[PDB]
Amino acid sequence: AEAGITGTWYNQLGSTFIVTAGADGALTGTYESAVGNAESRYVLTGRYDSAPATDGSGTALGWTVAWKNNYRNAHSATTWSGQYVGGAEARINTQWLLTSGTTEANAWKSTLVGHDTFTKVKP
Amino acid sequence: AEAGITGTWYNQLGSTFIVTAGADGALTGTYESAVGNAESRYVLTGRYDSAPATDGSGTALGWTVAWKNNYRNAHSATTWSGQYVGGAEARINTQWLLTSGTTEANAWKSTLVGHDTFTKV
Amino acid sequence: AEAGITGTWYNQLGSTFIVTAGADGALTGTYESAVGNAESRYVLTGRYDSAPATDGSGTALGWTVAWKNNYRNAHSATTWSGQYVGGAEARINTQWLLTSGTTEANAWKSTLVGHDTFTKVKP
Amino acid sequence: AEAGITGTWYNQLGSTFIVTAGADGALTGTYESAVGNAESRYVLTGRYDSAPATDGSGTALGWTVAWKNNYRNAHSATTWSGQYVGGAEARINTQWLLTSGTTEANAWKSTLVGHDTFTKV
Ligand SMILES: O=C(O)CCCC[C@@H]1SC[C@@H]2NC(=O)N[C@@H]21
Ligand SMILES: O=C(O)CCCC[C@@H]1SC[C@@H]2NC(=O)N[C@@H]21
Ligand SMILES: O=C(O)CCCC[C@@H]1SC[C@@H]2NC(=O)N[C@@H]21
Ligand SMILES: O=C(O)CCCC[C@@H]1SC[C@@H]2NC(=O)N[C@@H]21
Repeated sequence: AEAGITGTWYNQLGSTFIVTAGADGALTGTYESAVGNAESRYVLTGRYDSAPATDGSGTALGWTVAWKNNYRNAHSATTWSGQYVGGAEARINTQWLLTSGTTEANAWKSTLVGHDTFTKVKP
Repeated sequence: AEAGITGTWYNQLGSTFIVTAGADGALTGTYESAVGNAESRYVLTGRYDSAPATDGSGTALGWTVAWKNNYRNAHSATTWSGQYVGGAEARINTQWLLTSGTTEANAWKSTLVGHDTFTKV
Repeated sequence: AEAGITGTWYNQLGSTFIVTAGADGALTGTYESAVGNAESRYVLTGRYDSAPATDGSGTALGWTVAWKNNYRNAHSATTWSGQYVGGAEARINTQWLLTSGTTEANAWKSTLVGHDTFTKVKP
Repeated sequence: AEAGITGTWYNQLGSTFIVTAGADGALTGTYESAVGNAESRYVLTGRYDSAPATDGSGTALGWTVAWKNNYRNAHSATTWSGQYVGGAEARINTQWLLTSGTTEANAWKSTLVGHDTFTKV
């Protein structure tokens, strides 16, 4: 649900995710990573599927971060795809793809794959 | 580097991707899939890394589509991560993750992975 | 190391992995899954990279299971790619790809991706 | 279904895959990669699901290569998961995972994902 998703979240690496979910299925915010060629905050945009099902199914969603801001430019972008599971201990479980810009010759090694679990800090 | 990302692209399944790239890294537009539990257009939002880097590399980017619109709601979302290579034949080469909302019991099989190549042809 | 890998392992879903690592970099055994279109044991074969590094790096390895035996035929195969981290609480952390045989038309939805963590039962 | 899997296949990077399929689901052979920290041949072992199923589907299979031989040891392993489609032009369409051994600190970036298509041409 938008209200359930809106908030501050942290994952197992110690990275920060601040997001706002709008009535139209939109997600906007900033992300701070604890690892990598990154520093300060980066803007993020995504979408969430606003009418889930009733039942004890998760809400599917996804968002993107291009790793460029006023301080660093890493020439990469990461996308996270997953589901939001609410309750008293709400979580967002995801799998992600991190693509770096390469020459055609090294494109075979341009994408890393992983998984992150986020915990909401409420309050 | 960045540049002719704006436009109408098509992939090997016959899907249509219409996007506008803003000067500060944002991507907005609509997507229509030729397959799956989907019909008509859906809203997409993403980001690209303008630099990009001299050693003729691609420009990294990504975007998301939540499969809900006024015709269907498939309770899923797809994210595409890849890079744009411009030139005579411009291409956007991606890998995607399609997650459906499931119950805990079925969470082990909630995500499909695949790859799509887009051209303006 | 071969001795460190050889044994019985279980993952978060409650599935069983029995393996033997040979001196030549080989892995052979049986796998029993707690979920899916599966029943009884299935044969597995894989390889492990025998001379890791000294250091506190993991040993990379991978194995495959075709889901066909005398009782069921699911027309699928799963491959697990990951690393073995030994110590007192040894673990094998992986990401997997499960491909089902399809017609050309539905090949776009033939592969599922996930991650499993295995814990060794010693003794 | 299964059948002409045995043989010498090549993918879009120019790598060579030589395999033998046994009648009870086993796959054995050698692999030579045209890219990366690798040279000469490496041992591979895998499995395929013989049934396969009537609705002209592919045969599911997978195999593993640990990148260590008498010339190099790259401390990594790759697994390919996909399906074989025979016929006039037979193809093995796969997605792979390449994991390198890292320390805990770098475990978040230990795995690359990609896709390869093999032909006997
Ligand atoms: O190094 C880069 O290219 C930019 C930083 C990438 C950080 C990644 S995104 C996935 C994983 N989850 C995190 O919170 N950080 C790393
Ligand atoms: O069935 C669904 O869940 C919604 C439609 C999904 C269509 C997918 S997204 C990845 C692949 N590329 C496309 O153009 N369409 C399919
Ligand atoms: O349903 C099938 O096609 C065969 C069973 C698949 C079981 C999978 S493999 C990955 C995940 N890990 C497990 O232990 N079980 C599921
Ligand atoms: O550099 C390494 O770690 C060892 C060589 C890896 C070569 C990879 S495996 C997937 C892709 N397909 C190939 O034919 N070669 C590359």
